[PDB]
Amino acid sequence: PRKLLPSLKTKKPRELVLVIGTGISAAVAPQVPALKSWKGLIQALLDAAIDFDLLEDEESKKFQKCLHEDKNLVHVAHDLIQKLSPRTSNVRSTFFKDCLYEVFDDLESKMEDSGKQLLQSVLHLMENGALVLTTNFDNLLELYAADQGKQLESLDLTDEKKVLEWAQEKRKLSVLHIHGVYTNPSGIVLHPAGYQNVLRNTEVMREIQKLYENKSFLFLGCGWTVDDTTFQALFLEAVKHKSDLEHFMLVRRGDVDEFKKLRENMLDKGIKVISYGDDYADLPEYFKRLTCEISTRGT
Amino acid sequence: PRKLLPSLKTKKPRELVLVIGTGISAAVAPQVPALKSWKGLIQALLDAAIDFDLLEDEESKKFQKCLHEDKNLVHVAHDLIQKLSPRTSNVRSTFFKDCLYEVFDDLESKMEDSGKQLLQSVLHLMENGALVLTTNFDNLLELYAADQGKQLESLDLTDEKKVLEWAQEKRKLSVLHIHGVYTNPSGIVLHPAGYQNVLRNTEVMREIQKLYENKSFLFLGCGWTVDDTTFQALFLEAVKHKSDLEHFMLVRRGDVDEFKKLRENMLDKGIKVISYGDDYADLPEYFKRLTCEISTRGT
Amino acid sequence: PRKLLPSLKTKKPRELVLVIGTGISAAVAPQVPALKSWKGLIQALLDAAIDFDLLEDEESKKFQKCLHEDKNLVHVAHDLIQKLSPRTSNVRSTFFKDCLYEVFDDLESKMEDSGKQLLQSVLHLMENGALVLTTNFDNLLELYAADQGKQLESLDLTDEKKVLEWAQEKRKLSVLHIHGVYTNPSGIVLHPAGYQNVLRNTEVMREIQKLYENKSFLFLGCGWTVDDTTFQALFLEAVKHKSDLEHFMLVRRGDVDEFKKLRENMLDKGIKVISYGDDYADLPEYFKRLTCEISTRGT
Amino acid sequence: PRKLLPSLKTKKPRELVLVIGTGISAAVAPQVPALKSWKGLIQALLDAAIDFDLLEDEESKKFQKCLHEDKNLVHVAHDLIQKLSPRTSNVRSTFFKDCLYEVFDDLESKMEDSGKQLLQSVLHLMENGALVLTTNFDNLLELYAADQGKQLESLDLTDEKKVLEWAQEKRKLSVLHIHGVYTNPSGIVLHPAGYQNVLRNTEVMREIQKLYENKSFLFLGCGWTVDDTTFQALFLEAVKHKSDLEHFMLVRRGDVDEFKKLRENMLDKGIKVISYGDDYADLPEYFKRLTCEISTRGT
Amino acid sequence: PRKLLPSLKTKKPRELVLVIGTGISAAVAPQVPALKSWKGLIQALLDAAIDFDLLEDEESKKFQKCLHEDKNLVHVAHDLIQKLSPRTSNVRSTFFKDCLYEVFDDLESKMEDSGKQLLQSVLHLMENGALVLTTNFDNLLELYAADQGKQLESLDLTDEKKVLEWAQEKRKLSVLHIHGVYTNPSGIVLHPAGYQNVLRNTEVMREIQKLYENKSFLFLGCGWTVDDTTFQALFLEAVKHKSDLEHFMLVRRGDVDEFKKLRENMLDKGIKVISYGDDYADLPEYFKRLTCEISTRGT
Repeated sequence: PRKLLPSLKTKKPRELVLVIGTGISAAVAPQVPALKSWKGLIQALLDAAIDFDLLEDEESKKFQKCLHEDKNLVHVAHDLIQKLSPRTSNVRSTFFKDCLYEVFDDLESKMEDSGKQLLQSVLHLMENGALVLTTNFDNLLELYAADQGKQLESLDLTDEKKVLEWAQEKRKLSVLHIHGVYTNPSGIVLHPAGYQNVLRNTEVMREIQKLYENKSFLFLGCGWTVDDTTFQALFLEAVKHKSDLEHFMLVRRGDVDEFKKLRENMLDKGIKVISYGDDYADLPEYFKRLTCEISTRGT
Repeated sequence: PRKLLPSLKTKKPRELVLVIGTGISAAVAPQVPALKSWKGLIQALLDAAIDFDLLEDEESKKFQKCLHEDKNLVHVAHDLIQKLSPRTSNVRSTFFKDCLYEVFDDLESKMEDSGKQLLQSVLHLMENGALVLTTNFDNLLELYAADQGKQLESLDLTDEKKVLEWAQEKRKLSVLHIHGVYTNPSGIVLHPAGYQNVLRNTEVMREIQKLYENKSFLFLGCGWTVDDTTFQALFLEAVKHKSDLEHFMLVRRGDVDEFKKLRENMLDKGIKVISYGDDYADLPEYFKRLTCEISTRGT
Repeated sequence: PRKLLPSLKTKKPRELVLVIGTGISAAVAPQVPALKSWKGLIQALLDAAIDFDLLEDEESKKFQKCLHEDKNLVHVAHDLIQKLSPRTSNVRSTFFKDCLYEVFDDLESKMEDSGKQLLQSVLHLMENGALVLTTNFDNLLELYAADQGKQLESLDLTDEKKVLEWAQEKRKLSVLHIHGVYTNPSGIVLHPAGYQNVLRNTEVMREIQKLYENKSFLFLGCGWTVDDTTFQALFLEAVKHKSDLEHFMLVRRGDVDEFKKLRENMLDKGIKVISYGDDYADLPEYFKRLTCEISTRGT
Repeated sequence: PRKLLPSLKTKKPRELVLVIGTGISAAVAPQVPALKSWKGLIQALLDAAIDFDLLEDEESKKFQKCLHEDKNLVHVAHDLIQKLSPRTSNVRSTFFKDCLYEVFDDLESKMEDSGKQLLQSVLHLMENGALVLTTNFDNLLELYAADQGKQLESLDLTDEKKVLEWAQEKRKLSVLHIHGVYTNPSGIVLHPAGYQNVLRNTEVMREIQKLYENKSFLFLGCGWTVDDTTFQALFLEAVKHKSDLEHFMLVRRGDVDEFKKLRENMLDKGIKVISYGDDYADLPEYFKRLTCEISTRGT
Repeated sequence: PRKLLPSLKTKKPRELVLVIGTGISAAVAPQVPALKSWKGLIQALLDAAIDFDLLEDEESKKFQKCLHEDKNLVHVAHDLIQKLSPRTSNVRSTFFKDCLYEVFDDLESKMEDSGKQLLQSVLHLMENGALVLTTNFDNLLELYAADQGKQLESLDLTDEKKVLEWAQEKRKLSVLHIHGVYTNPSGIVLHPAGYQNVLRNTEVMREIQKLYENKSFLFLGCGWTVDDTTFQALFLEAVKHKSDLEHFMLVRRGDVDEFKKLRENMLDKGIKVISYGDDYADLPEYFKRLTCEISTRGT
């Protein structure tokens, strides 16, 4: 039932950037164990590796214990890729690409109108000439933009040249991935070395400063999605000025204390917070009236 | 059924001062109880900040009790401000500013002509040399100043040099606010600290002594607000031979006992109390009689 | 019961190549000395030839002891093309044919419909413009197409004009016995004279090379599908040439270390693999799932 | 092991032509020596039990030594017959006819029942549309076919019309004698003039030469047949298509040279050699099976 | 004894006409002057006439000498007949019939057992419908019918209505004694008057000519019946078919050179010759076996 916070309502779309997270996948296909949990992603890819015969039943017991070894799942996942598969410079090496193509298909069938109303709002924000960044293996945004009649161009960390062009504010039609993409598993980075090899283009950290001070971001995700390791590293090594940052997260009006705690946590982080609702299909209408009223005020 | 007083009409406008409260805002935009009186603004903040989830339940109970209580408006304001403000003030901070922006919400949306005829009348006194001072966040004259082209700006707290030049009659057009500048919400000057913040520039009060002794003052839309502690301190600092002066007042009531007691306190201030304007038209017609001539061809 | 491979699922019918190994025709007739093994084929040919009074024991039983060597026998059988028939080749002689026509018997009667599922799948793929190669003398596919009411043509690597039309997808009416079909024994290409024949008609060599580079093959039967002598010679040179290409072969789970090392060697050549325990019944089931995918990609 | 070879088996009844050589008449009716060879035929001139063989006992011993000499016996038997019956020139007689008829009458108790199985086969194919022809001096087939119920007509090289009307496939229920037959004594020729009768009838030569290139000719008991000067005059003469005829001989095979020798010369003429196991009884077993296959393929 | 010589044995009773000189009686009884050859019948007729004292000395010398000299008997016998059988009213006599009664006396004792076998076989053929004609005026076959228990009707050309029924087969078991008969003196002739007596009924003449062209004729011991001008004039001198005529004669191998010489003479005349025996009994041994063939083929 909720309403425009004037700070946003007064901000112009020209100011804005957004982050994409789990809530879109949770609208589309929340039954999929992996899309709710990265230890569920380990289970799913372990099932596929067993179906492939990459590693034995005794290894399957060790990897089941790895499901129980929660936290730093980003690192555990890098290790599991490398345990299963080499990072070769040559050959379209098989089983791993197939394994992710199997996980990538048959999400598009699931797409709810709840997703379509987020997506239409999002597409208008994109059309306003913004920048967008994603945690998501899921790419529903790119495909559905084509159902809405439009191209979408998707970008990845190892395409560091396009990371730079996104940060330079140049690319319209644009989304950046931190993690998986349908293009090539080789794009993936998950151990800290892969991430920091991109960050070692240190001028990009100075463009992260420019954006993070100057513009206003809005985030979709678990909220812990800003707390995930490379998000912490990339943003916090770029900006020490917790005072001078300029940007928001979206949060669920479930338990009152979850959003209070998160609001204070983000305040302590140097980050801004807004709340909507518990339900995973209450967000779209809230987001729609919010979005068109911002873009029509920007007009 | 209403009349002018000869001593007011016989002064030259350079001789006159005016003091303004909520009834003029009710002439510009009667639409909200907040515009009729400050108590409605408490209900507006309560509604808005609950709708945000920026008021929690015990905070809401305090402000519900403020609506029961009606303390001195200084203490109402301080009570309201202090719980309304969530903060850790190293970061630039936000939420109370949005609450003001939604509670005010850009009153071009609520305009009416009867109030703007009052503004044009008072402003013409200022053209032939009159001065004006006022309580609230109601920048409404400044809306009409942008319509009428007599260049004007809103002053409170921080610019005592400019206040001195205007009180020193070096410039005719400026607007003086007294509660504190709304763009400093946690700061708001409705506290005992406001008495000492005026004392920082007793030289501004020295010109206000000169004005209050020499000039004749007209009081509009005011009430017990001018018997609240900040106005008591201002008046004691302005003159102590307090009864002797000539000043005029127009007011309405809840019951006649208010007007008996108010007329005694007004006369102790030097002020003569009159009643009309159950609806606006009495004041425009009183101003039509006071203007002498609309054609400007006889005199 | 077991997972399709996405990378294989991707391609159009027109895009794909299919090869019918000796294990596959042995699934078309799981009772047949002509198909059980090459050692069995030679043994049965010789023993059947003496059963018709065509030959004498001295050479035959001495070479039978040589069969215990299990090796060189493919070319020793071509040396037997000298030995076995009394020889003239311009006059329409019979004895070599008499053996191979005693061998090409029972035909359809041995087929399970389960094998016919695979053959029907092939027939619908060939209807969509696909292309079929086989290691086998035996036109059981063409006879099955006539059982389901329509012509297929039987074709040889000594009928190079029709091989070129077949290879360009034009002669989809025809099925290419790589070693030649039983019907005309002099035609046969398991003989090194047939390997030379692929060079003698350069268009055959070109079409093999062209098709490897341009398009993806799916290979079926046994390790011996790849390993048998003409396949080893022609097709392993094509993967001595290199472009990191993608191709497919079907295997049973078996000895997993041999399977792994084979899979590695195949990957090093440029081939991708599918592997399951307990042999036959899953191959028709899985192949039919793949067939409807390819069929829907055609339509 | 008495299995059936393919290339012969391919044919339906009308496609085939059957040559009944001297040994089959002997095999069909062995109760008198006279059938059993050309030495038997000449011996029959001596088997005469009446005074009017026109020779001396010393001339009889000379011609007995001609049987020891392996002489020009086809012509020498004619010369002997001309010396046995010099009536005047071409005038009528009884004595040759009396000898012949007394030898040749009463055939059906002189038969084998296994020989009646062979003749059953002959008749069965002939009614199913064959061509049947003989050298031999005996209507054995016609009399046995009358015992079966069939009113068979006997033909020879006197009425060239009847030879050709057999050749047209028209004379169902008829049998054709080339060297001649007893019931028509003045039609018999062992000398060249009988061969000259068909060489003169170029239309019969054209039928035999048509049957030679395209049709299949098969020969039974035929150790001499294909090497008869009469056969070479009747058959080969104009046409050299020997490389591409489709013709067949059966003989008992027990030494390797028997097939090798026979094959080489037969392939020079254009004919295909076939084994049977151990004795002549195997040949009616093979040929009766082949006959019911020819019938069932035809009808 | 003689083996069978089929060509004569073929003939049915109604296909048979038997030619009867004395020679049947010669073979039956070679010891009697009346029987040896037709000159012996005329000698016995002359002997009977001389015992009756009927004839002149110079006529008797003429007859005896002419019968020994092998002259043409027709005129010798006719002269004896007309001398004995004068033809007026008062100068008339029977004597030639009375001489026939003396000549053919006691023949049933005179017969050999071979001769009785011959006559039994002839009578058996006559009862089975065989046709018979005789130059003898005799009762000899009518006497052997009496031996057997049978009787026969005796005719000459001038008994023209009964001879027409004989000739038209209506009187089988009647016998025509061409030259006259023991029942009738006026008929008896061997002459152009005999050709007239054949003509005397033209239907009888036409039947007689028809027999020799159409039927088969058999001659036995015809040591003059070959030369009868009556038999010559129609059969030898007015039938053209001599090459083709299916006629038969039995002659005795008393010398093989007599048989060669007689074969030459008779086949030149138009008469076809068959050879038998050392002595006359060999003809009855064949003739009974032959008679059984004739009757069984006639049945």
